[PDB]
Amino acid sequence: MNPPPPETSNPNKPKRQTNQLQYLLRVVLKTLWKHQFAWPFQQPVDAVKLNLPDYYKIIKTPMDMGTIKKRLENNYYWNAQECIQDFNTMFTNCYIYNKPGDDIVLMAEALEKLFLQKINELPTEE
Amino acid sequence: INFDTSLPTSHTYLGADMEEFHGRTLHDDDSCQVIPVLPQVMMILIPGQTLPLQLFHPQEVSMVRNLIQKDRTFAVLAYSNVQEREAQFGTTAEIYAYREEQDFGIEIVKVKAIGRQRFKVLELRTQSDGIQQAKVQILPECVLPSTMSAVQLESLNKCQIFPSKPVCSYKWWQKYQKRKFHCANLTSWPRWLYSLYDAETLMDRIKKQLREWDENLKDDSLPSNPIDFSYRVAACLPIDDVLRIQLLKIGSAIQRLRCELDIMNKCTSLCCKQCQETEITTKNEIFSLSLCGPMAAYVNPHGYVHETLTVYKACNLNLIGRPSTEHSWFPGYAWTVAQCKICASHIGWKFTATKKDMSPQKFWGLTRSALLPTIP
Amino acid sequence: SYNYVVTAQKPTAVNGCVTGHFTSAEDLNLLIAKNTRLEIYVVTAEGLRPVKEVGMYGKIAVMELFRPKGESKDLLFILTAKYNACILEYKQSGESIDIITRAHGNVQDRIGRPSETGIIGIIDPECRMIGLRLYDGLFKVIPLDRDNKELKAFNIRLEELHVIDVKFLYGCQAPTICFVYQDPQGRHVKTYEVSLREKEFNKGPWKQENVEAEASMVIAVPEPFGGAIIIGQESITYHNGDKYLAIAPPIIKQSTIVCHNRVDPNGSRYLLGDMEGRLFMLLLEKEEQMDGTVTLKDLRVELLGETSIAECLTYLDNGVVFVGSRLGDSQLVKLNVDSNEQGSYVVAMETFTNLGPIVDMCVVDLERQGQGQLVTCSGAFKEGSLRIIRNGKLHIRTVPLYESPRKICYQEVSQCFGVLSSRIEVQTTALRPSASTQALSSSVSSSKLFSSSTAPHETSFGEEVEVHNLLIIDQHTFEVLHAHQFLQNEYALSLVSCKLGKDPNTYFIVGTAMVYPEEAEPKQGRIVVFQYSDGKLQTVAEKEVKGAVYSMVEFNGKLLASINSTVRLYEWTTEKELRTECNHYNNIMALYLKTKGDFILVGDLMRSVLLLAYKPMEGNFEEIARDFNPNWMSAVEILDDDNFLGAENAFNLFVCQKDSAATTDEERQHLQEVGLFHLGEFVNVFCHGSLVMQNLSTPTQGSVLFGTVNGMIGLVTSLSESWYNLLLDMQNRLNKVIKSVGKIEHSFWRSFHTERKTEPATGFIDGDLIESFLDISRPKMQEVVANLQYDDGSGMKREATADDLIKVVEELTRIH
Ligand SMILES: Cc1sc2c(c1C)C(c1ccc(Cl)cc1)=N[C@@H](CC(=O)NCCCCCCCCC(=O)N[C@@H](C)C(=O)N[C@H]1CC(=O)NC1=O)c1nnc(C)n1-2
Ligand SMILES: [Zn+2]
Repeated sequence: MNPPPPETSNPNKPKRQTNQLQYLLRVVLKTLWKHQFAWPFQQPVDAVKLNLPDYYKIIKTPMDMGTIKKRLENNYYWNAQECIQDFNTMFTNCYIYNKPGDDIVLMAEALEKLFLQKINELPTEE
Repeated sequence: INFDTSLPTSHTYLGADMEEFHGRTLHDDDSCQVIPVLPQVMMILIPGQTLPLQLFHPQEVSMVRNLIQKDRTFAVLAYSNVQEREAQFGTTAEIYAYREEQDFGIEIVKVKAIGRQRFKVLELRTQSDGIQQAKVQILPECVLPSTMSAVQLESLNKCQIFPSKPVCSYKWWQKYQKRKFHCANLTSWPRWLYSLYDAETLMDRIKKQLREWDENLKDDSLPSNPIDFSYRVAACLPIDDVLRIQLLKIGSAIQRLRCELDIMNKCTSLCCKQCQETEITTKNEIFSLSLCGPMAAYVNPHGYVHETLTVYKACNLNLIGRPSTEHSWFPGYAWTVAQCKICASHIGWKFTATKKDMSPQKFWGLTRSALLPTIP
Repeated sequence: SYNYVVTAQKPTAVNGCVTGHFTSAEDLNLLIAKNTRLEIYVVTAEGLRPVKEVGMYGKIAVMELFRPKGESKDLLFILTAKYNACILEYKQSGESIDIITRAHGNVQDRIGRPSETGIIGIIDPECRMIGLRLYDGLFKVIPLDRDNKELKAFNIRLEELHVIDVKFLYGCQAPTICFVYQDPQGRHVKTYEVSLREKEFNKGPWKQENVEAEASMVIAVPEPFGGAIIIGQESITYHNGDKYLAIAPPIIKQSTIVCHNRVDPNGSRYLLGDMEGRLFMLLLEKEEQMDGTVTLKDLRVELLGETSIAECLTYLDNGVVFVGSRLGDSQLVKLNVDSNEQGSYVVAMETFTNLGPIVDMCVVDLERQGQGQLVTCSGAFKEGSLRIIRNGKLHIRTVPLYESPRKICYQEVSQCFGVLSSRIEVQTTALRPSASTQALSSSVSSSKLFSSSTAPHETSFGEEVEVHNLLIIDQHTFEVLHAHQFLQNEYALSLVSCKLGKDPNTYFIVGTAMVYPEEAEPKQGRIVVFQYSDGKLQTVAEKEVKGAVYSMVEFNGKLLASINSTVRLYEWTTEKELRTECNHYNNIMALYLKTKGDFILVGDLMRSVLLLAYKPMEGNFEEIARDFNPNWMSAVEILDDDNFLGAENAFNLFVCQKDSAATTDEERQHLQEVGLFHLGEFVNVFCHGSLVMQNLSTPTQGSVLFGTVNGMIGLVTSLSESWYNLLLDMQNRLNKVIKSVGKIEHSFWRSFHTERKTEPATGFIDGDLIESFLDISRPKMQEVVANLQYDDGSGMKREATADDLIKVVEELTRIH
């Protein structure tokens, strides 16, 4: 079954605004969102309707760019590093769960190349 | 509307701008030629068929880029004896459309190629780095003169040509048979026996089953040659892998024509290859949305060639994602993935209409290497 | 394997005939072409007087007479089916008659698709060129001066690819043609002009029209009228400049005019002949218009009478007309000024025998002596008959049938013959009294297994239906004793006479296919068993079969029958039934079945030879070998346990082989071709037997006979290797001495030819060329035999002498 989704709006987590979080929202997230291979990575895997009951025995930390989007709009992250690690988590889940040469693995790989190209120009903290 | 069927034959998902080629090379019959083999291609190619390609590897890119200089023909081994990269026959493919891309540091080449000639493999050497050559002998084509040319009466030569075929039909063919095979009383065999080995009468009998699938079929959309007709009919029959090498081993169109007539009155229900017992479609739902027949070879965003069969209806499936209109094989439709509802195997897709009044409003497309043509 | 091929009866069908002043300027001649034989006569008041007879290394396709300016008599132009041309002149020195050749050469394009209407060859009325239509979209022109002694020609392109008929025209300053062609619009008549210097067609003297849809024949009227006559199927039209005259004779609507001849030198009258043996006269009415002008004014046709089915025609003199035929007998008729009581103007004078087309035969002995007799199934439609050839110069006898005989077999116990025949009936009503109808007893099959559920029920008006029959013919009086009529829409393809199991009775067994006009393949069939006793016929049992019975053989007390692809083998039980024993499913239809011992030979019409064997203890069939090569094949025969003989497309013969001591199992399942030969004719049936006295045979191992479409009968016998080498040397030595007419090479004639390849003959020795060793003079024999060795030791009889070889060839000739 699908688990409950990751929480949104946790008052106990500290936050601030930085140019890097703004860049990660206004440029990076929209850029990935606008991709032909983006569509599978936009919401939690819904294992009931997709009939994948073994997914969440293996995957205990679901994550997606929709969730990340809500976190950014709701100012959930403390720093750029946290988000870079979350994106890498998304990629790693795809390579762990699926097999080399599978369509979804090529799609994730395509997304990650551009992600790396983009992160190479993360601005210095103001 | 109508969905101009010349659209899928052009492969516009690959692009629009491509360099094109015109010059031709055909080798003599029963000569030995050494032709490079394109690796990782696992499919049976028939003369006259179209195969689209998307290459990424440096060995597959540097080869195709030196084909372009010399004669543009490589070799497609059937590979489908069983497996294990050992084949006895294959088809030469000639390149006519060529596009060279660039990506994140990677060279990509896009190619369209057409099947040219059949041959038999003699020697297969893996040379330099990953490119297998092939000694090969060109298999001849046999053109058989009509049966009554030998016993034709000299005074009956003038009355051989008939008036033009009318655009009812039951009378014309009887008149066709009575006059063409009149000189059958000079032999031991009756008139109707020579009609069973007649190239025209065998092409006309096959036609009376192809137009029943989809009913916009026209004569000029279909070859009048015995050879091109037989090859084009062989490339759209939903038959097993075994029978394809059987049709490619025949050197005469007439035996190929007669063989195809027997493969057409047997295959009814197509089932899931992995489960072998679950029904997907039948032969009643086949129809042709393309000028090449109900079955053609398409290519993937990642280079995975699929030979797809279009049908009106399909059962025993369930839907995975949401419709995706990008890189669609049939312009004007969006595909959602279909999988066997009982073993979750990849069966094919489902195409839905974009404009809210189109030729059909939905249809399914099934890959060849996922269905078992069984017997009901 | 080695073999020996020789012909017993020369071909008898006629494929061309011309008249003119060939032998001398004064005497009228009649020239006949019988496949490869040419005959020259002299027409007299009494009849025909033969003067000369020659053989040509080829099938004569075009034969015409012409006289260039400055020559005393006509010259003859010939073109064979391998595109070999010549010009021949008659020369008479002393009492010797020889035909001199004056110009020859091969006229064939390296690449090209041969036309669909055959070879056409015409000559200009002023003798300036020759026009040939061999390949589509081209026209060949030969200058006709004295220098062109190699027949050098050139091609002129055409924009019309469906030329039906073409003729030169009379009374034009420059050579003019006129041809009918077909385009998607229809049939039109055009005209051109041939320039020798430009080598290209100019514009035609008159303008193109829209001729009838079925126009096929072009006639070039002589000088006084000019122009051309177009004959189609419903009308006859005359074209010249602006003048156009057309008539619609209602009496020629029944059949199709296919041949013509000119009676009067000025074109006043013409003879016409249709398919069904009718003779017509076409008259041209002249007018003078006070201006010194002669113009046609009207056309009419008359029904002269009835003759044989005519392939050619020729008016000789005083109402004597020669009717050359292919399906029957050639005739000499006389035209009467006044009609007889029946209304015919035709009174038959002579008749010439013609055994073709032989569709079946059998060898029997009707006197229990040594010499055997051959009984064939000749002719077609109203010309059908039985021919009883006896060795006696062959002594042929004719038994008219007025039907189409198909199959023949002999029952020694009942002293009768079994014949499968067919008569054409119009929807039924018979057309003429057939041999089946004029029979003592009759029996019509009763349909219980056939409810005729599958039928079109489209019985039209006046459509033609075939009715088949089984005829019992006595072997002494040859009269018809019985007639059995098969069911409606029923064919009859096979027939066998044998006894099965442990019965002492001898039966007739027949296999049929229930064809229908709609389905392209039969789905029902029948096997029926007949016993003719004490002048009565009966049906003991019948077994319905799902398919068409193409063949039947008796297999050691069992019935081996082919049903489409199945090779089902049957049994005869005590309760008089047929019970299945074995099967063998195939990828081909078994049309030809031959049996020897336990092996079974299976073939289809596309030359897919197969070899099976019977396994007694297991009771099943197993394949031994196979050879597949797409081509057209006529018939097959079994020579030995290992060799198999057949006749393939383009008038060829081939023999396979089986290797029993092969090293591996790959070559133990393949048949190796060991013989190829261009016989020159269309073989249609093979039989074991002989006509000479039985025995009392060093170059002889089996004596297989065959019969052809042109009515030629030949013999093939196996041979020893030493003698095969000897005969190969004989042929090579004789070809240098023999001067062929037309200077054709013998190797080219006998080369295995087809539309694809052309390999020299191997494994076959031609006896016709060797038999000529005796006609030549003694110095010629000495030259042929000089420097040759033939004996068993003792220096090979030193220099082999001519006398040894002439004795050898006489012994060879003794076999027929
Ligand atoms: C809602 C969520 S969440 C989520 C998924 C979904 C739908 C997916 C999912 C899988 C694939 C893709 Cl692609 C997108 C999303 N799968 C689940 C797990 C799961 O069920 N796996 C078994 C998959 C079996 C069928 C594979 C068929 C591939 C061939 C093809 O269809 N290939 C295309 C490219 C093609 O060839 N297209 C043609 C058609 C045309 O017109 N032109 C073309 O090129 C999953 N795992 N992680 C995530 C996240 N998910
Ligand atoms: Zn399944």
